[PDB]
Amino acid sequence: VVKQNCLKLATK
Amino acid sequence: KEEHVIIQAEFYLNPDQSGEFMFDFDGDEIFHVDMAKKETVWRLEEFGRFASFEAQGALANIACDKANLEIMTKRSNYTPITNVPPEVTVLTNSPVELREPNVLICFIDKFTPPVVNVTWLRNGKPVTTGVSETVFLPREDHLFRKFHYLPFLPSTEDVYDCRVEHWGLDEPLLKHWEFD
Amino acid sequence: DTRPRFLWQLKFECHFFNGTERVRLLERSIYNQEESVRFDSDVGEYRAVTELGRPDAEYWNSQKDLLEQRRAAVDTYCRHNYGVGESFTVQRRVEPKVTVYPSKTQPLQHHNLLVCSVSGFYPGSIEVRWFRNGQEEKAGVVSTGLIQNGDWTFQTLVMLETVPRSGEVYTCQVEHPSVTSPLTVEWRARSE
Repeated sequence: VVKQNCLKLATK
Repeated sequence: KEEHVIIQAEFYLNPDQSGEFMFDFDGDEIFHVDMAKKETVWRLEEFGRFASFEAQGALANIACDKANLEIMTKRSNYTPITNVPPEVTVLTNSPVELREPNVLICFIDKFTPPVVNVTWLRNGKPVTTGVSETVFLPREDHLFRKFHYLPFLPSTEDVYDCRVEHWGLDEPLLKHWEFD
Repeated sequence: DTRPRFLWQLKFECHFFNGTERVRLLERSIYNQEESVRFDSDVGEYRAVTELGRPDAEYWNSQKDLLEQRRAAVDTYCRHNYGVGESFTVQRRVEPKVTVYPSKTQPLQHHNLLVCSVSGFYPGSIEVRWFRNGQEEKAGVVSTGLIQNGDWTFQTLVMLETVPRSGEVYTCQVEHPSVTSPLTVEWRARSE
């Protein structure tokens, strides 16, 4: 089983 | 009319600093990653013999989840979550036969945030032997579901309660079971 | 304690139709109880759901590499996981245990609930029907519906309101993908 990577939100 | 859905569900919660990473298939947990032990825990052992998952990758996702929470917290001007108290139901795994092993299931549903204290009570006293539980399962309304289990030997002599505490409740909720 | 709580969730949902012929991926960020931004493979780019999600959609949509990964994910992620997981999830089949009993010990000709307990089965899709002397009883059926046990089994209690007469035979009939022919359990009203 493989995961999808969490994406970091925009910071503004 | 979908046949199946597979969900990778994660959460992070402040100020508790609690995180969760799990896979869900048609509503059942396939596995989650233990945050304490940093290892993949399969909901059923057989799964582990036939599949694999790199626990490390989940931890990295959790770090990202935490970062995203702090950004959204500030962005929303520190709008906190509204507590939604759980529905609680106690049932057995199969029809009761006196003096034949069985399992009490404490079914906790439709609540948020994902923090609960659950205690099994036998005749008013806490019991921990053989007990187990799932992690928090995701729901389409973004609330949570959770199961706790108590193997037991049914008898006319004992009573049981699942005692559930949640911030959305005014008092602890005791859900009762006895043979009838 | 009374300290305020702040909650973040992330969900990647792979929705499968007709085996894996049609696959839809839904990626969702949720703050507290509100979904803020999503990627829907049927749309092909990120969309803000609430106002707070606007900066994230704009930021992510500007990155070609992300969009390409996400757009191929119905293959590299959804179809892949379905494939490696298939044998023990999609194809999991566990036969129900079926037991029938009166809810209470009542005399003949008195109202009662005849319980058909169907337990320990997987998957959830199931048909439970009641018959009285070989005829289907459509009315007076009180069902719990499908109950998820949380351990990769389900159970259900399908109860029949009866006014049982001497000699009557009641049958609970179960159809489920685990068996090629219906399971049947009979309850016979005592001959008196």
